[PDB]
Amino acid sequence: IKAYGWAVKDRTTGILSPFKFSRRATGDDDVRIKILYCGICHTDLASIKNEYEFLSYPLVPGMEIVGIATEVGKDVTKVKVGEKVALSAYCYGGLSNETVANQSFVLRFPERLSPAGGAPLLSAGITSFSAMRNSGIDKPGLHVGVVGLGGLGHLAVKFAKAFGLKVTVISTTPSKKDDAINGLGADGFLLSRDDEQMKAAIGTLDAIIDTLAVVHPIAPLLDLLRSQGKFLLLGAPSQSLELPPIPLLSGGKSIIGSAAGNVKQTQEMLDFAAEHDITANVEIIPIEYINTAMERLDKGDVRYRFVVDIENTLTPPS
Amino acid sequence: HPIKAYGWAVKDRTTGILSPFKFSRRATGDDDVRIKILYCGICHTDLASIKNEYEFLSYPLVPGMEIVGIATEVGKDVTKVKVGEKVALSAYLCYGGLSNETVANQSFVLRFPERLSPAGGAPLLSAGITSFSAMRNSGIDKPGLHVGVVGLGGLGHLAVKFAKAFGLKVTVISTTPSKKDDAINGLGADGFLLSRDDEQMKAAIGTLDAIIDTLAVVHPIAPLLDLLRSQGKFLLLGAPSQSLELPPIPLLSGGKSIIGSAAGNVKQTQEMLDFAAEHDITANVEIIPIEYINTAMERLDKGDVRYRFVVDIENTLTPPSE
Repeated sequence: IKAYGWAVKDRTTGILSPFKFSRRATGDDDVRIKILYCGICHTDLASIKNEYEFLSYPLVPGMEIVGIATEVGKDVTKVKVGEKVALSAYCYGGLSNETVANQSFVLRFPERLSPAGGAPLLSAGITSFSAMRNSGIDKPGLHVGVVGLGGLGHLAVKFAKAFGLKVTVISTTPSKKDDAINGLGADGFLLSRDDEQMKAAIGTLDAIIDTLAVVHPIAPLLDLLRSQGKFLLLGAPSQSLELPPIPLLSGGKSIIGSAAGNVKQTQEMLDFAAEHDITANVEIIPIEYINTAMERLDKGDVRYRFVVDIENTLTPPS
Repeated sequence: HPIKAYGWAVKDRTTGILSPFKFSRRATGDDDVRIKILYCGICHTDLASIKNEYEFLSYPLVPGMEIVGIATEVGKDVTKVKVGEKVALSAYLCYGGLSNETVANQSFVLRFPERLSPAGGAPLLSAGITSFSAMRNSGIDKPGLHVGVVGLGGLGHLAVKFAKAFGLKVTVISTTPSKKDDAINGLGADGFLLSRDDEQMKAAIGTLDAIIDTLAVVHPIAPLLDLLRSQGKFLLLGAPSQSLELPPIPLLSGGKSIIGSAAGNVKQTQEMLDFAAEHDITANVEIIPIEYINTAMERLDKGDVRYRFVVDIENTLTPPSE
């Protein structure tokens, strides 16, 4: 029933510190999950940045949880104790020694994937996978643009390439050209701040995958879309964006929200990622580094994912 | 003192059939590391030994050289490795990896990177290091160079991944048209050349800075040499059983060279492993149970795997009846 982790005790500071708490006992349909790794996504950074008003005073962040089933209720049939499992994010998150969830919320973590590199698949991976699949951008030949080479974006590139798409990375960090092209497999690299290159790419893209969490302008991006092209909104900005009616109507173009859910689809994504050997490029960090990573994350100073090592790094205060 | 062990061995070199086998290993010396084997990759050298192509091999033969495991005992003088650490074995240095455990001098034992899958990471220890070291030793690691990879198998598909992470432009030369999508979209190759397309072959003459030949069967190298620019390098990485036909004219007139692999240097192997960790490079593997090993061998002889068999020894190896 007892548990421990790292928590933000003061919403104004956002600083994480050790916290002990207690968890519900394993019910008849629940699954015991020993947490080995938890990925750090933007939602965690935002919650630490005091951007979610509905937050509870002690905040344990982390949504990309890969773990080991170590106990199951009597009615749990799919999951077995000892199995490497991961939790789709549908009270206390993943920066803890263990968690408990209804068996329906647990997915089997594929044999062939690293649990550390595979953990950001459970939020970033399914988001990219679901958006591309639901919107029918999975077809070999399509030219797609990925806006923002962050955590979500760099995974979007890998899924897009494994779908057989041509991928252009649209970013504001010129130093990332080699990572995008050689490290992630992108076919092209477009500098957002180069209107000359930008104007050359007008009407070239079948679809755009927007992973940014800042407001930014979408009108210059929409102009990169061919007629009837699709603009996939995957990032969740705190503010809202300014839809320019003129560029959208003229062009038959559409903006589609990311229904990145459907835990059954999440399992399909995991099996897809297993077949194509897709994981995130990860930086495994100790929990005592979490606050430094938070400031590195806010400044984009990471190579596309922080993953906290619950395995060897959470030490038990009590 | 000596520790009993079990695995699968070829008891009759003439048939090449593997079956359960009991044996014994030396006790842990002061510099040794006992390793519980989790995964063993299957390489071509394993297939060749099973096909009885090495006359100097002693039998019963337990094959397998791409070993990832957990250290379970260390000698008193061993400080680098600690019990419980995920480790990997150098292929350089009687009974191989298709067994429940092995023991090795600490100098041959490598730290297995946190970020790599132990199953997908196991072929790095023979196929990975071969590609990595050959590219590094011969100076084909420079962003911009155009390299061709001959043969999209276990070695070849890893060569492409390392080449792309080095920043090279990579053309895959194959005789399997169905492999075009994996090569270009799945592995990141910039082009796919059909060896048997005289139009494509003649169009690529003199375009390649280097060639990485991974094939293990006998084949002609003259048309491949012709794809090389002047002073180009032909890296021979596969080990055919028969000998190859060196055409003197294409080589001499081109100033071209054929370079052997020498994929060793455990220090280089750790460099490769850390490199593979930073760039998230693993093999595309098919995890199989040990009792499937004979069927996997015959699939392997025909190249019917995408792209590496890895035996789940941890969960699948049981002792002979006992």
